[PDB]
Amino acid sequence: MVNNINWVKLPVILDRLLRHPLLTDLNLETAIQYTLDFISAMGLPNVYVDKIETIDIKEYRGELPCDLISINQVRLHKNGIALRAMTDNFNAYPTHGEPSFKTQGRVIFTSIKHEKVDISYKAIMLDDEGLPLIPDNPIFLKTLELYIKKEWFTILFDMGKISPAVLNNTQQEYAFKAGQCNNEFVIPSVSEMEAITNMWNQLIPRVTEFRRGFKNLGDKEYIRVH
Amino acid sequence: MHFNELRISQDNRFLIIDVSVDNQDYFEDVLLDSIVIDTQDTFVMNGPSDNPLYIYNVEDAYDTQQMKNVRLELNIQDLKVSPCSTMFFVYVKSKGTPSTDTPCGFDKDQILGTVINLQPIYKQTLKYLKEVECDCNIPKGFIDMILKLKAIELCVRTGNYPQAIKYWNKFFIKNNCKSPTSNCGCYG
Amino acid sequence: MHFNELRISQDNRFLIIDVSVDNQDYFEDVLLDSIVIDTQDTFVMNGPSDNPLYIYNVEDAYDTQQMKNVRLELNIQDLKVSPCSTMFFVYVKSKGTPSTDTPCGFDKDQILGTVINLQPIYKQTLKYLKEVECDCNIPKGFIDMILKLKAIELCVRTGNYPQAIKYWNKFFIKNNC
Amino acid sequence: MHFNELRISQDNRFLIIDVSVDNQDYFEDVLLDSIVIDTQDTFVMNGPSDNPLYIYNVEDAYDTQQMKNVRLELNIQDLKVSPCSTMFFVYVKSKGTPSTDTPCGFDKDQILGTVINLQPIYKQTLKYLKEVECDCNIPKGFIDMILKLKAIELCVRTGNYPQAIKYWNKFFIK
Amino acid sequence: MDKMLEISEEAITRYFTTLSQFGYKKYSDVDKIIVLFFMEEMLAGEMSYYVTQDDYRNIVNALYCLAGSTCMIDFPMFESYDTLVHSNNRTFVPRITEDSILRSTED
Amino acid sequence: MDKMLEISEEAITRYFTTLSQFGYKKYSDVDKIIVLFFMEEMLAGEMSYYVTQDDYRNIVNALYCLAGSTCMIDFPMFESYDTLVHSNNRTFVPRITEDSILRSTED
Amino acid sequence: MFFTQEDYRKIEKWLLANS
Amino acid sequence: MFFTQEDYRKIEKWLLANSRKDTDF
Amino acid sequence: MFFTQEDYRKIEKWLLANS
Amino acid sequence: MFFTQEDYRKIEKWLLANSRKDTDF
Amino acid sequence: MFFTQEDYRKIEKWLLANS
Amino acid sequence: MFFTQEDYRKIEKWLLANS
Repeated sequence: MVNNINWVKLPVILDRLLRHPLLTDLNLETAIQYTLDFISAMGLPNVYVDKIETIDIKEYRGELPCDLISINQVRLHKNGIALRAMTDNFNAYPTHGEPSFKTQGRVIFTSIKHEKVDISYKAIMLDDEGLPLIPDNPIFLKTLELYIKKEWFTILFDMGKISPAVLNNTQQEYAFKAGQCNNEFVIPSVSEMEAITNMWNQLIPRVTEFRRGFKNLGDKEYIRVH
Repeated sequence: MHFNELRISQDNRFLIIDVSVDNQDYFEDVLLDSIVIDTQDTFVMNGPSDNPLYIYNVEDAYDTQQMKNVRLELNIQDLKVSPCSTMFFVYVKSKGTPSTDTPCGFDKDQILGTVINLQPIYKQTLKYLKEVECDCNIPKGFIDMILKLKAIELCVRTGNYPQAIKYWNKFFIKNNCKSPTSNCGCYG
Repeated sequence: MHFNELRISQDNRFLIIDVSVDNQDYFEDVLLDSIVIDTQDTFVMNGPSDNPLYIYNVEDAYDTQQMKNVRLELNIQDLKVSPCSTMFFVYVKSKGTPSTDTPCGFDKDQILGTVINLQPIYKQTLKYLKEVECDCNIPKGFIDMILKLKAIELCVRTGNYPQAIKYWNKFFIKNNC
Repeated sequence: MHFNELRISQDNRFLIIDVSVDNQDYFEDVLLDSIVIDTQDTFVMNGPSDNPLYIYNVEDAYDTQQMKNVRLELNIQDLKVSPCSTMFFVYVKSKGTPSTDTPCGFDKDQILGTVINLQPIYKQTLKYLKEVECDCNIPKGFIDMILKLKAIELCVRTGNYPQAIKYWNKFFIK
Repeated sequence: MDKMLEISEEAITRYFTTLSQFGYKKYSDVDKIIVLFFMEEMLAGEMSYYVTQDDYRNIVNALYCLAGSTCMIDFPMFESYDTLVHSNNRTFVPRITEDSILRSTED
Repeated sequence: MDKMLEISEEAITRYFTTLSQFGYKKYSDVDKIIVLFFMEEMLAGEMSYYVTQDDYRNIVNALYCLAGSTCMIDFPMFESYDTLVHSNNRTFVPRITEDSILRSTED
Repeated sequence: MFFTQEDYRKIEKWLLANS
Repeated sequence: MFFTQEDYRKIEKWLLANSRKDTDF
Repeated sequence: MFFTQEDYRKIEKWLLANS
Repeated sequence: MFFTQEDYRKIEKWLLANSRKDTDF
Repeated sequence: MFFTQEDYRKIEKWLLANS
Repeated sequence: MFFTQEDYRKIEKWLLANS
């Protein structure tokens, strides 16, 4: 992302929606739901807060933090070796190698019995109130406004209170701005393009940045002169 | 003057009162005049109300340390009030003159103490107790009950009694408990 | 009966017990019998457990109003337990028949007194306040500790001691003092 | 009991303290007791702290109306503190009972007076004015300094010395 | 015991009160009711003679998992007058301003 | 202290006044209320004997983070007669137009 | 009230001690 | 501490296990 | 449980009743 | 510098820890 | 704190108050 | 009003000095 994620409170979207006389019955209760829906449907990683938190494994199982939504990586606390997805179907079940993990709910199923693991996970930036906190990027705000507008007009059109042309125009505008926001939050910055360039041009390829925490994904690959 | 034991028996029978004059050597000539029991429904800002719940003159007894320490064990059924949905004000009136040279503000002829039955409040708090265990959620009921009790405590010990009745009526006037079984029980 | 003072000494070396019998005109015949100390490991609901930490008999010390007041200063390191990480339960017994005019409910021979060390909680509060002094944000662990202490207080005042032991052992067991 | 002048010398070498007892008729029995100096490091809300910077007992100087007025001039370098980055707290005490006709709230043994060096503030204002001379634009640091000084003034006059020191240390030292 | 009987009576009375107002209670909660009255039956019969104090400890600590689990089972309230921080009502009575060799002295 | 009492009473009274007008207070501020009254009972109890003056400094400087944090807690006002720049009311009274060997003189 | 085995051991042993 | 009838019944039922009658010698 | 002496005396008394 | 009864109570509770009676000699 | 002498006299006055 | 440990130390030491 070229731009920065300056955070603002949720009713900044209701500043903008309620200009429209047909969206005057929207509330913070509706804003919260549709904003979470938009955050998830877009799936932009720059909107989440990067956090690292260590837990202990009792026996191939560990308690997971409360605010976790996705896991960037899991590693062993003492070695630093990263973990992979567990393809095994019989992990903690005995009969009569390289470590791995799996996460479903509040439980993480590792292949280690008793060890501490570091989890780099993503969460949502919250407000002083326990509510989501949205970027103030006007592209993001306009796209979220159009999302909420499109949902409300879909309801009104199912009722027959909106002309079909109106809903078609709203959907068209929302689709274009959804593409625009997706590209805005995804296209690399200049500093990120240096990382991508250092990853791309490698006379001797580096294919083991997963073992580390992708620390050296972006380091330059310096060849000595002979 | 001070309170030694101010409590309602957990069996919901007895409003226990145990007052004693302070032991310093300026408080010989000060004695106990009377004990006035008052409730939230008949409270007045200054002094006891003109329609109290119970009056007890100390001097209608042996006539000196027997005066200086007094204890009452009123049965609440006789008072015709609920031990749990009732908040009592105990006024103790002194009879005498403290000797001079006492630091001022120690020569307070009247002392007041508030009484409530915490057992039903603990019954209500135990419901939200286990929210303390669960993580990822705020124990909102536990915090609410703690703040409800602490409001009454704070408003009592600051002397802001009227707001204390307002909070008591809002929160705990609908408290329920097992009335004392008038036929006494065999145990020991 | 009742407790006069029941605390661990400020030097973290003695466990102070001071018991007295009620002054009532119907408790002349009531004396003190014994002091039994239990920890969170040996505690049982129905009276003192067997194999108690420390059994004390009062007629050994004295050679009658002396029996109505008792004080002790037990060196905790002689009891072979941690003064920081132990939850002492102090039982007391009467050995006496009160008068026949005893009001209903006061003829309770046994009492119980719970003891914990408050230094570790104090140091934890100072650590959390020091964290607060930076950037003026309250750690969530601080609120959690406060409410967990309130939970243990409610459990003790309501007599639900086993769950109080559960909470104590789970939450506050690792204490520095 | 009040202050006549409580100032740091213009030469930045002495800390001037000139205390006096009020002239009203019922402080005739009241005298001056001691002078205790504290800095932003050793202050406590409940009166002077332990291990203070400099204690002074006024019977030592004299050998009774002379004891109602006192004047001190402390070489700041002898106190082993920086005259430019130090905020001194000056306590005074009475050791005397007023009459029984005192109006309520006037009988208070202790007072307090905060001290700082205005030379660094003067130099900062001169620097910011020099900046303003060039292009006639107001630097925002100048307004920040003005408002933070006013904040410390409000904290001092309301008695909120802890947050006052917090602002002082955070802004006018570091 | 005489209290497991009361707790069980209250629990099943609440259970059938819910089945009167509603027509459904969680069977995950009926399981706790079943455990509760099974323990009540076992401890109040000819099977209690096999109980040691360690067994009693384990039984009580297992039953207290049922305490606030449901609305039917509730935390029992016992007669207690203690707390984690007890009061200090001791009084100071100095004698003839007499310090001892090192410490102060009272009656 | 006698003032932590007043601040705590004011804070919780404002809390319940808000819960009377509205039906919601930020739990990020209920945390501050909890910390405040927990500290006051800490300092007005049997645990006030474990505090040094450094601990007092730290406690006050940590509580002042709660001062203007929310409307429930306010900056306390104390009786103060000081300021950062004081007034000079001293008067000048020389002796018959005299001077010392270097400088002026007065009464 | 609830007895464990140890309670019965105490009672019976102390009774035989007094017989 | 107060004992009621059922506690006494349990005590007798326990003691009956240890004891015999004269014919059992 | 501790079973102070008067409890044992109570047990003796009851048992010795229908003795 | 005025003291209330409560402050004197704190002084008592502090001093009691340091002093003991005749019997404790 | 910085106690004055008269405060100490108050303390001993109130301590010998229960003499 | 509030006391710290050091305040109590001063008070008790000053008591013992004059006893």
